[PDB]
Amino acid sequence: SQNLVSTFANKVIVEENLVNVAEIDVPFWSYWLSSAGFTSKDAFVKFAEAVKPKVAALSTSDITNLTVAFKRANYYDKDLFTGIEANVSANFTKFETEQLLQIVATFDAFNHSSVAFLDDVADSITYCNHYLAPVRAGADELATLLTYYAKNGHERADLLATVARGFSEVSLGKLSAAQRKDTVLSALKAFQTFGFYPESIEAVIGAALVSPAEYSAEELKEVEAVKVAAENALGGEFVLIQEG
Amino acid sequence: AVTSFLGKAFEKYFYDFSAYEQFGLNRFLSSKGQYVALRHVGFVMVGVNVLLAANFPFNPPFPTIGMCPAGWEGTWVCQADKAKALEMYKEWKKSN
Amino acid sequence: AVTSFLGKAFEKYFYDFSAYEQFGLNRFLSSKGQYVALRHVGFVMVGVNVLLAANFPFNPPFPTIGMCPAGWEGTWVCQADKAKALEMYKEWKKSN
Amino acid sequence: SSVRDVKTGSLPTNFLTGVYRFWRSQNPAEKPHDPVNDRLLPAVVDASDKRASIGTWATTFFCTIISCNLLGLMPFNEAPTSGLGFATGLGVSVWATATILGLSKTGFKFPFIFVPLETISYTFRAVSLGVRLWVNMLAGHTLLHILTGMALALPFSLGFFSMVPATFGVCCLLSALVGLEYLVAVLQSGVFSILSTVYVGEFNHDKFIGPAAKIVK
Amino acid sequence: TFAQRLNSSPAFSSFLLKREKAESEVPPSELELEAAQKAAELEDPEVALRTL
Amino acid sequence: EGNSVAGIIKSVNETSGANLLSSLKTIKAQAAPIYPAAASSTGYSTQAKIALFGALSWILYRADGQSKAHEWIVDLNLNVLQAAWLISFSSLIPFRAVYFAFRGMAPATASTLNGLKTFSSISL
Amino acid sequence: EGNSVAGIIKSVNETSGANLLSSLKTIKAQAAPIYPAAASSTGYSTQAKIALFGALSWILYRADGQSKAHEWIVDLNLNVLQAAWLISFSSLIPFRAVYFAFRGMAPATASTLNGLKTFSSISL
Amino acid sequence: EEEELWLLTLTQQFKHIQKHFGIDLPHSVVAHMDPLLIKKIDWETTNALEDFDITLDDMGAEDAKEQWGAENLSHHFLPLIRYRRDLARKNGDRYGPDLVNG
Amino acid sequence: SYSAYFAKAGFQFPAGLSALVAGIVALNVCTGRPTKGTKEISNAEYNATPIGYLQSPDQHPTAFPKVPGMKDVHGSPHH
Amino acid sequence: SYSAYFAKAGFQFPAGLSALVAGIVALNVCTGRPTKGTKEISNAEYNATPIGYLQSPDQHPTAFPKVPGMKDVHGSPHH
Amino acid sequence: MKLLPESLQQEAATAAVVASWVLWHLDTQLLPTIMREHKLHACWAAAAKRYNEKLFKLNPSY
Amino acid sequence: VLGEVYLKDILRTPPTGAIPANVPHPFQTSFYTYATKKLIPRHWYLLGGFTFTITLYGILDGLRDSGKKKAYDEAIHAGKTPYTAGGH
Ligand SMILES: CCCCCCCCCCCCCCCCCC(=O)O[C@@H](COC(=O)CCCCCCCCCCCCCCC)COP(=O)(O)OCCN
Ligand SMILES: CCCCCCCCCCCCCCCCCC(=O)O[C@@H](COC(=O)CCCCCCCCCCCCCCC)COP(=O)(O)OCCN
Ligand SMILES: CCCCCCCCCCCCCCCCCC(=O)O[C@@H](COC(=O)CCCCCCCCCCCCCCC)COP(=O)(O)OCCN
Ligand SMILES: CCCCCCCCCCCCCCCCCC(=O)O[C@@H](COC(=O)CCCCCCCCCCCCCCC)COP(=O)(O)OCCN
Ligand SMILES: CCCCCCCCCCCCCCCCCC(=O)O[C@@H](COC(=O)CCCCCCCCCCCCCCC)COP(=O)(O)OCCN
Ligand SMILES: CCCCCCCCCCCCCCCCCC(=O)O[C@@H](COC(=O)CCCCCCCCCCCCCCC)COP(=O)(O)OCCN
Ligand SMILES: CCCCCCCCCCCCCCCCCC(=O)O[C@@H](COC(=O)CCCCCCCCCCCCCCC)COP(=O)(O)OCCN
Ligand SMILES: CCCCCCCCCCCCO[C@@H]1O[C@H](CO)[C@@H](O[C@H]2O[C@H](CO)[C@@H](O)[C@H](O)[C@H]2O)[C@H](O)[C@H]1O
Ligand SMILES: CCCCCCCCCCCCO[C@@H]1O[C@H](CO)[C@@H](O[C@H]2O[C@H](CO)[C@@H](O)[C@H](O)[C@H]2O)[C@H](O)[C@H]1O
Ligand SMILES: CCCCCCCCCCCCO[C@@H]1O[C@H](CO)[C@@H](O[C@H]2O[C@H](CO)[C@@H](O)[C@H](O)[C@H]2O)[C@H](O)[C@H]1O
Ligand SMILES: CCCCCCCCCCCCO[C@@H]1O[C@H](CO)[C@@H](O[C@H]2O[C@H](CO)[C@@H](O)[C@H](O)[C@H]2O)[C@H](O)[C@H]1O
Ligand SMILES: CCCCCCCCCCCCO[C@@H]1O[C@H](CO)[C@@H](O[C@H]2O[C@H](CO)[C@@H](O)[C@H](O)[C@H]2O)[C@H](O)[C@H]1O
Ligand SMILES: CCCCCCCCCCCCO[C@@H]1O[C@H](CO)[C@@H](O[C@H]2O[C@H](CO)[C@@H](O)[C@H](O)[C@H]2O)[C@H](O)[C@H]1O
Ligand SMILES: CCCCCCCCCCCCO[C@@H]1O[C@H](CO)[C@@H](O[C@H]2O[C@H](CO)[C@@H](O)[C@H](O)[C@H]2O)[C@H](O)[C@H]1O
Ligand SMILES: [Zn+2]
Ligand SMILES: [Zn+2]
Repeated sequence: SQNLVSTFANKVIVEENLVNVAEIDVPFWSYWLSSAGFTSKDAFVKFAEAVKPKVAALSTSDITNLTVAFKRANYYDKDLFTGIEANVSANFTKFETEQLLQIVATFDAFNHSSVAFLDDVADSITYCNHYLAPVRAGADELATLLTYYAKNGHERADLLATVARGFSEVSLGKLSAAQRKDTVLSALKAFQTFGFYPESIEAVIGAALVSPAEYSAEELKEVEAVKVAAENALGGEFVLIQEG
Repeated sequence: AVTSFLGKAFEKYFYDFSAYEQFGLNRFLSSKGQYVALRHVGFVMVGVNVLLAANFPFNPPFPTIGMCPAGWEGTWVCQADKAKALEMYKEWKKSN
Repeated sequence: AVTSFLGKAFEKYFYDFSAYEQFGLNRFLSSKGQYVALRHVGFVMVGVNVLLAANFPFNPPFPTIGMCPAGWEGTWVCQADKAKALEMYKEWKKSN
Repeated sequence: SSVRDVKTGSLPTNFLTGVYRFWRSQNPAEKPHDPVNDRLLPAVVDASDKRASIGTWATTFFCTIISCNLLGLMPFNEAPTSGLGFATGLGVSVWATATILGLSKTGFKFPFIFVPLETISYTFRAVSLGVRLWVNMLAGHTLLHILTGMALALPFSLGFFSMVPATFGVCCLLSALVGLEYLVAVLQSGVFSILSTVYVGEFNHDKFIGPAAKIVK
Repeated sequence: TFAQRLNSSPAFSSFLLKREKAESEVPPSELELEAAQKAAELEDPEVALRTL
Repeated sequence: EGNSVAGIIKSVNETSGANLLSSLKTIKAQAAPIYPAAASSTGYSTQAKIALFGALSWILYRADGQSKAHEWIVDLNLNVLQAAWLISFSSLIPFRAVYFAFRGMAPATASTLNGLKTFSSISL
Repeated sequence: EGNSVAGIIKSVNETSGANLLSSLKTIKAQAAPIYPAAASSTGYSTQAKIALFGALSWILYRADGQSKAHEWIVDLNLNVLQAAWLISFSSLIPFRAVYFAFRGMAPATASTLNGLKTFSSISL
Repeated sequence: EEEELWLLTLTQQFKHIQKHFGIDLPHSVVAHMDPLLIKKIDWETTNALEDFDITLDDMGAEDAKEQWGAENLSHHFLPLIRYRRDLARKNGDRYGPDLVNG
Repeated sequence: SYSAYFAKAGFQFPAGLSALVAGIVALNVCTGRPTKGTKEISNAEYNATPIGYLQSPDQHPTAFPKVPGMKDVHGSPHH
Repeated sequence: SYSAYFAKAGFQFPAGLSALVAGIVALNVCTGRPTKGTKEISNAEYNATPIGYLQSPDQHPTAFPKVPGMKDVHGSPHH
Repeated sequence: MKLLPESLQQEAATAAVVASWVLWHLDTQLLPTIMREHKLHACWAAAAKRYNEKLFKLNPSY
Repeated sequence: VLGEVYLKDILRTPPTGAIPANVPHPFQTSFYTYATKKLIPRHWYLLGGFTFTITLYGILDGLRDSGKKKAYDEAIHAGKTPYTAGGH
């Protein structure tokens, strides 16, 4: 029986029959296989064609699972993400901010944007979801959504007021010191792109000025470029609070 | 979802996935009706050997016909009376 | 039907049928609030006397304060220790 | 998978709203120094995250005890909190909930000759919170058992409907004792959950993570 | 009126509230009563057109 | 199910100028919210049958255990003392006042719903 | 619910002579019998959840009792001998032929329904 | 007749709530008429902020309490401002409230 | 009004009451100990013993005892 | 066709199966005798006895015995 | 009288099961129902000054 | 005009055909959502507080059961009965 198991192993338990079981529920199976590290381009081509007649009827949890799965596999199928962005645009009231921040980060990984998608995502975060949902988001996810709107030039000041609520000493403090640097430097470029300087930009600038040794000389120049621009917009002087 | 996939999965296994065709047993076997007779006794022989391999060091409650499993032949596994085999197993268990 | 009548029946009893008005207890009693205080203790006193009359010849598990029910005064009903009262009851039971 | 439909303004919804808002009122959130706006909104949500759910826990313990205490007053039924392991098991569970909340703040490390005496006063809250519930459900029912036996000795000995006024006066004192046990059943569920807000609310303190940077004027 | 709507609610069809009225606890105001009468005239939408 | 205001707009626009005023009560009823009519009476639910038989089985189980107790006659008369207060609570408790006291415990029922006003949403 | 033939007679009589032939497919669909469409998929019923958990609880209870038996290893291998025939019955039994053999057991399904003929009920 | 459907749907919806709320209004009809309000209220219970309006009352935050109720009913104006954004997009303009300094 | 809609649904239990009565019964039947007045015996003793000797008088109290302490069965007379 | 109407109703039990499992369980729990390897004892004996002495070895067989006749508990050593 | 039970762990785990069911039933079945009914009233009462002002500025009807 | 697609899943009128099903909360839909988002993050102090009491009372049950075993073996070794009598 040393070879009867090995004969069964080379023909039955193959990656191709792992795919043939995975064809029934692609948003479930591609999400959990890629979570286990199975990020293979040849299988995710077969995932993209199996789910394409089913995308328009997918739920918001299935769309978010499918979009995160194709981000971890790093596979871009433009006809798949067209139907994915047509599902988000048709059901934007049903989507959540926690789900849309994962969908936007996939749409920002490979540059894929529509003007209807940017409007329906901004309407979903600002009006269809709770206004304190960016507080629960995590600042690394909100800075990705800010960069995605800055790169497409889409100015939505109602969205920018909602996303800026998530930046604080709480949410930036939960990040790694290297990860806080990339979050601060990408949120300050997006706030300077639209010319929007909310009151919660004091936490983004203050996260850079309380620890400037992580930042370079040219980075502290563009931080204090935003700091003087927010000082004119908010009408005051920047001061660091010390507890006591 | 969890039930709708499992119905679609087992339907593919019951009908579409056949190991009689994928392994090419038409060369070795005559009929599909004699393959399922060999798959029947093959299922019994595996389930006998798996249930014994799941716990091999046991004294058998079934009567062995004067035969011993491995190189034991005097241990608690081969003892006829079970009251003696319980005392011999307790000495073997504390060492191992 | 069986439930719809019983709802209509008890609704008539709970609200429409009042024994405070049909018996004319306004002459004897001051308030309806003091009638339901007397109907409360009257319910307790009946339920005490009914539970005792449902089985009167019993030896009490509660301590009687040196008192006897009827003309017994030496029988098993009045015995202090229950091991003696069980033997005295068995002689009384075969006769009666 | 199909949840039931609820009428708005139902009496159990309005009762449980006022009950939950009462135990939430016992540990109110602290007013910050800064005015609450979009700058201070994540610090308010984070301060709410660091607060324990004492409002939810106390109305859990209020409803589970006032239901158990009133079972002792229903006919053919006894109170679960009249048993020792039930009532004291709830009181040690509250004390262990307050201790685990207090230990999770510092290090999960347990904090000259003064502190052994303050420890005895703290670990007596484990005993006294559940025992006060247990003795109140036991001693009121035990006194009811003795006085019902002494009230039964009169119509047993002095005739069933023979003489009324002596068994009337003891059935009035017995009826006022069951009404006192109705008051103790509601009060001991309240005292338990008041003290649970007090004990858990001792460790319900975290520092406000306010703005580290500000654009003044 | 509001007290008339509580009397038609399922709470007052229950057993302990079958013989109770919501007007007995808090009576409707005359401004509440005259607006219930004014609304009953305007439930015919032809009358609301000719009024307006 | 489409919304009823767009059905009002569609039915009023499609009607003639001659029969507009007569057909306004028909358009009013087509946009009226559904209030389901009183269905046929059914005596007991399945879960209501389990609840009443289960409470009857529990009462008979506890009365059988109380009767076999040592202080058995004290246990059955404690059921009389306990059931007497259930009768007195039906007599004493102002069930309409307690209903409105509980109604004032929740802020959703203690006040009327203050929201959208008429002048802010007038459509001309 | 009125019957559909009287609705056919009412709709055909009320139609114009000009639009009679065009509206015949509309009157055909209004009298078509209702065939309810495929509803949304639900995974398990409540009674299907009791049946599968109850069979799983029964299997685990009987496997625990078989394993504690005196001839315990014979009991667990008798489950192998019994489950092997359940696999062989899925392979051998002609499930379409057995379905039509059972269909011929009842006289209601062994023949087609012979009843009312067309010429007897022709209405001219 | 341009925006009459949105203005009369808000009137039709609130008049039906205020007639029936606290008396006999089912929770299913509330979640039918305002699905996004029930979605936002369910977010607070999910994220352990079910007492958040009690928390704002504890700290005296009357302006944050007014912001809380307005942001939970902010989807009532969303049918209008998606319509007015599409009107400005067909006429080539930018929408006013979508801009930072506009 | 919606009053006739709410009279359509009958009595219903609380939503997870089956899990409550499952947990309460499983705490009373999966005790891991003999059941309150009984003792586990050998299979040799159980088969040889009559039913009347297998019962004990304390576990069978009289339903309405005329004397406090009456038992329904007398048990084994062999001491 | 009526196929989608019959897929609407899920699995259902037979119509009086609750009365069948009520009668089968009541024949197994209302036996009127001690439960298969146990013996009723006095309340004085039950309270004085530890749990390990209250159990018997025959009523606790080993789940997968290496020797036929292994018991999980040893019971009372007092004979 | 009954002072100590037959098992102290069984009576404590019964209290733990009953209180965890009430904790589950409150957080899952009662408080989502309470907060849907409370916060519909509470959000309307907290917005109605700003809601009616925002709606007044929007409509061109006047 | 504003044409009912702008208020499709946002604003609905009171229903005219049938009362819909109630929209479930996520905690009513699945226990796993309640366990991972609220029960373990917010209420693990109670669950650990219950776990303390069940394990502590199991220790006090073991001390009570060892006290019965010590008193049992003391009466067997002394030639006594460990329990006094039945009342029957
Ligand atoms: C004076 C002579 C007596 C004449 C005899 C007839 C008069 C009736 C006497 C008492 C009969 C009691 C029967 C009550 C039970 C049956 C009623 C019922 O359940 O029907 C409805 C009414 O329900 C109730 O009656 C509940 C009322 C309970 C409130 C509490 C009242 C006072 C209780 C006092 C405590 C008693 C404790 C024990 C004392 C010994 C509900 O079912 P439905 O289907 O008809 O409703 C439609 C929905 N499907
Ligand atoms: C507080 C002040 C004093 C007030 C009066 C004293 C209080 C005690 C009075 C006793 C009356 C209690 C309520 C009366 C209930 C019986 C009458 C009744 O109305 O019956 C209805 C239902 O009554 C009951 O069934 C309630 C019984 C509750 C007892 C619970 C015992 C539990 C035993 C089973 C547990 C099994 C759990 C299974 C889990 C799946 C009929 O239901 P329906 O289908 O026709 O629809 C109407 C629904 N609104
Ligand atoms: C170890 C051996 C034990 C053997 C003893 C017998 C026990 C057998 C175990 C199986 C019996 C059945 C288990 C019941 C649980 C599953 C049913 C369920 O999920 O609940 C409801 C299904 O609907 C739901 O609500 C699902 C939600 C889950 C139910 C409860 C969740 C867990 C609550 C426990 C507290 C959790 C917090 C603490 C955890 C450490 C149905 O309940 P109902 O009949 O009372 O309501 C219907 C009335 N119309
Ligand atoms: C840090 C967070 C941890 C989370 C865990 C939460 C735990 C507490 C939540 C409430 C659940 C309590 C149920 C657990 C009971 C455990 C009792 C135990 O371990 O001992 C049993 C061990 O007994 C057995 O060996 C038999 C197996 C018993 C299994 C118990 C099943 C009941 C589980 C209850 C269902 C919980 C869910 C229901 C709704 C809340 C029986 O106790 P005993 O004193 O009578 O016997 C001891 C041995 N002589
Ligand atoms: C005969 C030739 C050989 C054939 C093959 C061998 C036979 C054995 C094969 C085993 C398969 C048996 C049937 C498979 C059932 C499970 C798969 C399934 O289809 O699940 C359905 C239901 O399956 C079951 O639940 C059946 C389980 C039956 C086991 C019975 C055990 C009883 C235990 C609980 C008793 C409690 C009684 C309570 C009384 C109220 C799903 O139901 P649904 O709600 O989605 O709607 C579909 C209805 N058409
Ligand atoms: C002595 C103490 C015993 C204690 C042990 C526990 C037993 C407790 C007894 C109560 C438990 C529940 C009793 C169940 C009977 C009432 C339920 C019923 O009537 O049956 C069905 C209600 O619907 C009916 O079919 C009513 C018809 C009556 C049921 C059976 C009639 C009697 C059959 C027995 C054989 C009679 C012939 C011989 C008689 C000598 C529901 O059954 P199902 O859940 O399996 O079906 C639902 C599936 N969707
Ligand atoms: C001429 C027409 C007569 C019609 C009557 C039809 C009777 C047969 C129909 C089928 C029903 C059979 C159920 C009756 C069982 C009677 C057994 C009995 O009397 O003895 C019991 C007496 O035991 C007891 O004292 C405890 C009480 C037991 C009550 C039995 C309840 C079960 C009833 C089954 C439900 C029937 C309906 C369910 C669906 C068919 C237990 O037997 P045992 O040998 O284990 O113990 C004897 C004493 N040591
Ligand atoms: C031993 C001490 C403890 C005893 C037992 C404790 C029992 C706890 C339950 C009682 C709680 C009832 O508490 C209830 O709180 C609610 C909160 O919604 C208050 O609710 C109401 O307050 C005020 C004034 O009445 C209204 O203007 C307001 O609209 C409404 O919210 C009630 O005024 C109060 O009655
Ligand atoms: C007709 C008059 C009606 C009066 C109604 C108001 C009184 C109601 C009585 C119910 C009990 C009052 O409840 C009371 O709540 C307060 C806070 O609110 C608790 O107060 C507690 O708060 C926190 C909790 O750790 C501690 O910081 C504080 O030191 C402690 O006192 C009391 O311990 C409790 O007794
Ligand atoms: C389970 C058995 C019962 C145990 C119940 C124990 C908790 C009882 C909670 C109710 C007690 C609090 O009682 C509460 O009193 C407050 C005032 O203080 C009332 O509050 C208000 O009532 C009404 C509002 O409609 C007005 O008169 C007024 O604005 C105010 O007094 C509450 O409406 C009432 O519910
Ligand atoms: C529970 C496990 C299974 C145990 C089952 C035991 C009972 C089995 C009953 C079926 C056996 C009888 O088998 C029965 O044969 C007769 C002929 O005799 C067939 O009767 C008919 O079948 C078809 C009709 O469509 C035609 O070929 C023909 O008219 C006739 O042969 C039945 O359709 C078949 O069902
Ligand atoms: C040990 C001896 C007993 C063995 C076990 C007995 C099993 C009993 C079940 C088998 C019964 C099946 O018996 C079945 O009877 C039905 C009655 O409807 C017959 O039914 C059919 O008969 C004939 C011919 O097939 C058809 O023309 C007719 O339309 C139809 O009614 C089937 O032909 C037969 O297959
Ligand atoms: C044998 C001893 C029996 C008595 C046992 C009692 C001890 C109970 C404590 C269990 C500790 C482990 O339990 C684990 O604690 C860590 C921190 O340590 C928590 O960790 C975290 O939880 C959530 C985040 O989701 C936060 O709200 C919390 O502040 C944080 O500490 C875990 O969510 C909990 O699962
Ligand atoms: C606050 C209310 C309670 C007041 C009483 C507090 C004192 C209780 C603690 C007594 C401590 C002595 O307990 C000591 O600890 C161990 C745990 O390692 C106990 O051991 C216990 O657990 C083990 C396994 O978990 C089992 O054998 C058994 O359940 C029990 O004996 C020992 O019996 C004893 O040696
Ligand atoms: Zn008692
Ligand atoms: Zn066998």
